[PDB]
Amino acid sequence: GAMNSSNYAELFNNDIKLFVDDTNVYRVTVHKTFEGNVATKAINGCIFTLNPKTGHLFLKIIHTSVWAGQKRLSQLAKWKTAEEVSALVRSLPKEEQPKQIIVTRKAMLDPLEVHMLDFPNIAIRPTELRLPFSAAMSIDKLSDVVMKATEPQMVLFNIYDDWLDRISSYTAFSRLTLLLRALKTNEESAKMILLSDPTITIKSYHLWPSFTDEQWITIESQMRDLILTEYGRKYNV
Amino acid sequence: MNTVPFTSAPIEVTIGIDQYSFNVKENQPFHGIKDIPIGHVHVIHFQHADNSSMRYGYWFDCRMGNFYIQYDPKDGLYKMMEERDGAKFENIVHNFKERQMMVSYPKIDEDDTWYNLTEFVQMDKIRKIVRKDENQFSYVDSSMTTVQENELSDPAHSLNYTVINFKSREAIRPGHEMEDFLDKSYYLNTVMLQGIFKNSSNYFGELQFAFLNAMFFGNYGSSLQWHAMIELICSSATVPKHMLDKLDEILYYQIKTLPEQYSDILLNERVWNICLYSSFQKNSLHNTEKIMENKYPELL
Ligand SMILES: O=C(CCOc1ccccc1)NO
Repeated sequence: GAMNSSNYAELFNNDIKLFVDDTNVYRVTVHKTFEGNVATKAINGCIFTLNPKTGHLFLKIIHTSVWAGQKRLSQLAKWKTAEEVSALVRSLPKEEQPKQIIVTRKAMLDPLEVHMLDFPNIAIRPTELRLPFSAAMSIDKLSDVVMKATEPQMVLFNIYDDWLDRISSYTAFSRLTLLLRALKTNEESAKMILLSDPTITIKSYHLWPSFTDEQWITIESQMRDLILTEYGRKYNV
Repeated sequence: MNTVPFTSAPIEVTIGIDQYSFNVKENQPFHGIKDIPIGHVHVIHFQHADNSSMRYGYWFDCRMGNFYIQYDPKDGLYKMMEERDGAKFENIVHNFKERQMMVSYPKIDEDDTWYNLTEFVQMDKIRKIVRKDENQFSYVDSSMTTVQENELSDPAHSLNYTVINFKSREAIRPGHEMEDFLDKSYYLNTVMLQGIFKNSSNYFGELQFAFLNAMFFGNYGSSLQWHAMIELICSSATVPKHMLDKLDEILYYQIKTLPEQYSDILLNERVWNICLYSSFQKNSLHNTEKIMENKYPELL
């Protein structure tokens, strides 16, 4: 069944699972034509496939060439996502394949179920959570590798950096979703918070800055403030 | 014209024959139904006055034998049986006719309803869906489940309709996942028509038999089967033109015959709105769309 507030800790048990987010697969700029009509130009996208227990991010870059000569691209994008997730599962050793795949948007259920018919024991599940994975392209290093790609490419990142050496996966996931929620609500402010102090750097294999435990508590507090604010600034409260 | 005599009517019962029905009182001098048109399958069906639970009945073809009805007080139902002694049977029927103890199958001459509902239905295919090979006729009732229903529990008493499942490896060719799921023509024309049913007449026959079991016995599994077979056609971009024209006629007469007060449970909103308004064949069922819109515009 669906994943929600009530069964949240299931994400951090020892049954392998993946979240799949397709928001950033088909991305366009909308522009005017010389005739004054409107057209779209696709830009590179990505499938966001995340193990929430380990922080393993399998980032499949979707190059604009996959859309050439195709119709109904928003519909194709869901099937392309399912095709690539199925290919990823088949590429993993049996003992690494997920027991569940949780899709962040319900429209991915039928595409993924059909592509995974060979895997009747893998549960395909929706969620009622409003997870902020669309903001993945606000992470500079992820955006950079997507925009520079010249061909289809799978790039691997730990989305938690080294946090699991110090905190549990429940706490790491909560930090991740707080960071991503902030970046979704006000990217400029969020990014200012994360980089305001030039003495804290981002290691070359990492995505986020090397905060001490104490600085993370401060950072996390600043992100909550931002989110509550924007919620006022938005609703006037 | 053929006859199904009754030994007696010991319990009060509503008796149906095809789309007709009449009430028989407890111990009323009723000895059966005469003037049954030859050339069609028929169904004789029953609802006891004391237990509207379980509608039940028998599919039969008088060309296949001499059949009668006899109440069984142990099992508590009207049972169809075959009389092998042809001279005994003719003599029984002649006495009951002379005493005018039989109702007449009340077909209006203009009326093609039953033909139109059973055009492709054959007794030999019914007997493969309803397995009881020692009898020439086939029992169905409200509670019987389908083979597919059992997959998702007595197999001898099941309706062995052809399993249709749109999210199945039978329905979806590896590498054509999106193509085959959004346009089911492969599954309709190659898997089902060429492979399993052999021709569209056999497909339509099972579709018609499923509707009739849903209508006459409120058999839920049969209703599911009827809708699935409709949806498989409407969801196919490539359907022979003669099949679409015939489907429109088939469904027209099914919707025309459906009791107005049973539409809420026997018609699936999603299937009909998709079939008439979203599917590839949304523009190909003119008669069916007109009768549906004039008779059940709420459902849409
Ligand atoms: O370096 C590691 C282990 C391997 O990390 C990954 C990351 C993404 C996909 C698969 C494995 N932990 O930081």
